[PDB]
Amino acid sequence: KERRIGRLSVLLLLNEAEESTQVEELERDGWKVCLGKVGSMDAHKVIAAIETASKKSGVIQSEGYRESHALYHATMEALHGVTRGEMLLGSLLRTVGLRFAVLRGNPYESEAEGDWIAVSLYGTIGAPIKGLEHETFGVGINHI
Amino acid sequence: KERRIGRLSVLLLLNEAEESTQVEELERDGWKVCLGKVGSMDAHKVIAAIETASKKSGVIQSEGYRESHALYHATMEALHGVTRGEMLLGSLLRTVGLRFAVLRGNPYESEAEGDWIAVSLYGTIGAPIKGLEHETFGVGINHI
Amino acid sequence: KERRIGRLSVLLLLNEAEESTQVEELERDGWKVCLGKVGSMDAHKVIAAIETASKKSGVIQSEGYRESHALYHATMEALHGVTRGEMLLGSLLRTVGLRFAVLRGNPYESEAEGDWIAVSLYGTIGAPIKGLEHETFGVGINHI
Amino acid sequence: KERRIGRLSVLLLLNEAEESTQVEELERDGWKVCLGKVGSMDAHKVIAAIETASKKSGVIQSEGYRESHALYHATMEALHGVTRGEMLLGSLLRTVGLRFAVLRGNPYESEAEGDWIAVSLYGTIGAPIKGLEHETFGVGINHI
Amino acid sequence: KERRIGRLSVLLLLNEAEESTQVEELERDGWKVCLGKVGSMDAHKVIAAIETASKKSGVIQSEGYRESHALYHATMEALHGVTRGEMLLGSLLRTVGLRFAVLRGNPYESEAEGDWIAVSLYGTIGAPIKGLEHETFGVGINHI
Amino acid sequence: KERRIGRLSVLLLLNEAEESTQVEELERDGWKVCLGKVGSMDAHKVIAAIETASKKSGVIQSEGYRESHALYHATMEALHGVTRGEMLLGSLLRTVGLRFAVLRGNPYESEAEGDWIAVSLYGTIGAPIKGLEHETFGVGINHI
Repeated sequence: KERRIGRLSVLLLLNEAEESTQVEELERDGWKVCLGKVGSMDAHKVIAAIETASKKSGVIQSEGYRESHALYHATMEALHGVTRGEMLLGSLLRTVGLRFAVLRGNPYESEAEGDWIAVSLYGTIGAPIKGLEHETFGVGINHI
Repeated sequence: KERRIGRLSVLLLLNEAEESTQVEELERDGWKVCLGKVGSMDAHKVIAAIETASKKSGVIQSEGYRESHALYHATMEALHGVTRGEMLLGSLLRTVGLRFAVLRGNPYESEAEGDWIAVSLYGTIGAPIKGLEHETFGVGINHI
Repeated sequence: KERRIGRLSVLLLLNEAEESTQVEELERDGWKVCLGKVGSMDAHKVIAAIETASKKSGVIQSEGYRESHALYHATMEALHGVTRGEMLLGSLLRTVGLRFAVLRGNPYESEAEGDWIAVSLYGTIGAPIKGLEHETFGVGINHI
Repeated sequence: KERRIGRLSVLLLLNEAEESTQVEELERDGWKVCLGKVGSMDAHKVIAAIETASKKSGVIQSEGYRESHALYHATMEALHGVTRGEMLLGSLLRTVGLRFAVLRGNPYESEAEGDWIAVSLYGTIGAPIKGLEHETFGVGINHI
Repeated sequence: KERRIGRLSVLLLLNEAEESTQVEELERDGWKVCLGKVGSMDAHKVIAAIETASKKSGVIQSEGYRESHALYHATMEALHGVTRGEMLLGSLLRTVGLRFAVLRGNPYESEAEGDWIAVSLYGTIGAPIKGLEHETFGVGINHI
Repeated sequence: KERRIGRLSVLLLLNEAEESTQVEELERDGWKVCLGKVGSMDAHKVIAAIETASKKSGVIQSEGYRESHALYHATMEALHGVTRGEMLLGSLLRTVGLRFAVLRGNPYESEAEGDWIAVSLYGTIGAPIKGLEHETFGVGINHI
């Protein structure tokens, strides 16, 4: 079995070449995809943005603690990577872009309910002068 | 075309297909490259392997602790990413297969203060449960 | 010695059969008991509710950093369990009941000052539709 | 009478007295039960013991990874609870005695989507100091 | 090599005898010093106070993610010590003094860029009645 | 002149020069002292060494667990400080040299409820990278 939901989510996040085509390629292969961008690294904002863009994309249904809890946790896991192990400081981070991806589906060929979600995050921390000063990555993977 | 060493690091790491050509273009574009793999997630083990495999090539200069230390911190941040926390509850001699990519060059955004160095980690940790592996991911960027 | 202050606090928390009788049974056996309920899983709210209900019950005296610090820490420890390792998310948790217990006294027969406190928490995370969707537990034990 | 699998799990775990009758009533009420004990806090060790002791009885079906994996995650969450963090500073071959309770059935609240599975852990970790043991507690609930 | 930037920062923090003379002694020895005091243990406040007093003292230049990130992290590291492993609670801590020190320079004789920063923090947690009830310490050391 | 046992602890610990005179003045001022050193960062190892070296002198009375336990908790808090978290990723038999200072007396601020006990830790952990050591620091204060 080689359906790396994590690897996938990160590749979708970086391959901005033709993400339009990638999302469908993956969509038809039993995946629920969602790409988005947030201009903050504050935990609450990121979650709200991801959640919204997740429900509005059918990646997660509008109500249900179960799925929200999974997205939330995978998201939190990935935020620890993008904020460089300092959650609290991500909030303080000004002038920062965050691109996110979220994949949901079976991590393997077993038709059985093996339903996982992956939240990949790509951060660009820049300043008014130059533009990019430091990049950050994060990945969270949880079963639903 | 962007000169994002981090993004490049992960793309190089995450695309096993024709790493040869991917590496050729990177070397051809003023980047020093270095790929590898390690069966240990142990700090000591990972850092030795990386430091060694990087010096052998033209990544860092085997001479002063300056470039060496810069590699260490980038690798630590990267490892700190692979050793999320749940994998931390996994202290029982497991089958861990890490693959790494090291990229050293200059994010020539505007100025060329100096060189930068990125370390990307990706592998799969076996689960104590049969037929189950976890994906781990980590990135560490530092200024030489 | 078998005075499990933790085991006790959890049993008091679940045995809603006749908690009225349990509290006295334990009260007379050198214990300072306190039961309460909070309609949130946000750290600050829980602490404020527990603290208040703790002082007003004589389980902790109104002023004194020492005792507050112990209750606070045991509480924090138990919150990590009830929020399923995700403090921050407990705050975001809507429609959620939290029942708490707090015991204070000697964990053993040594009349010497062996004074500990235990905060047991039982969480019920429900939604407007059904009612219960997931339960959570947490326990914190600190010496004063 | 409530059908809270979690609450039941902990009550079964925390009441050693006449577990026989407690188990009888649970089995008689459409629940699959399973008790045990383990002298290791090591993930690998705990999960093996639990998975094995649960399959032997009618908890999960020894056949597919579906029920097996569901047991794993519930046990991990539970263990993640026993390995709070202070016990994490305790990596020196200590005397740890964990007792576990596994309950698999259906929280028949309204609908019967499917079965649920809860794992309760309770034990006592010896302290590096003479005459002192710490109580550990953890619960993990999952949907089959 | 014996330039203990950490040891130094703590000694400067406690030696209130003649800190006026110490700061210069160290200033002339390739160090960027900064002493300050905050009447809170809330993460955000401490960081804002330290940052401000850090830039206004030339210990860190006004703009630049790199240096801010280092101070921020060392600060965060030291706060975990002063709040006794409970970040969140430090915020709740009322009637509390925090003295801080910050050193920046080369941790060794290698003229090469070995540039680190250390944030030492000394906390005094008192009440309206007596005055001091408990003291706390924290130290963070990061390379820039 | 202040009677801050913590501050004194760290000063005693951090000043190796003429510890003899520093100790003389402390003993002469109603304080019980105790210095030492340990090559292990292992809880079990550190606590044994400290507990033993403290009983030999007039720090705690080798008789009851009361003073013994009080020493344990203070040492744990202190160790919890030395085992920050990054040193936690360092589980590979490293060269760790901890030095400790134990001070037991009475912070006679106003009242003399009873005695207090402080434990200070300072050492240097070797890095997996050549020519690099990390400083560790921790303090734990407890009421006898």
